[PDB]
Amino acid sequence: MTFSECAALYIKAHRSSWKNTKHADQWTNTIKTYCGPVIGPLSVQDVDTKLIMKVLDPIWEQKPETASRLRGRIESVLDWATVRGYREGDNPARWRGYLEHHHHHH
Repeated sequence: MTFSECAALYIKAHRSSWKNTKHADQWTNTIKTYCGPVIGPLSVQDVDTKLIMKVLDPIWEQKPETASRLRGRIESVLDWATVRGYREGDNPARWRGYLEHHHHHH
């Protein structure tokens, strides 16, 4: 199972909740484009924090908003994948405190 496959499975398992509308497309398209050439054909179980940070860091420069939004999508997919049994454990995109020291929030 690759990340691209598992992501699509998350989407399918929520298709009923997502119409027919292009929201499901937007999920697929964004992931296929941003995460595709990197962790797409990689196993959803072998997805590591290093791999995710490699993708997001460049994105902060151009589209910090998109990086923030994409991170949330990755969390939701990997969480689902863990429940479904495609990786187990916890998520590398969880983050115990990102943007910490500099901003974070509270």
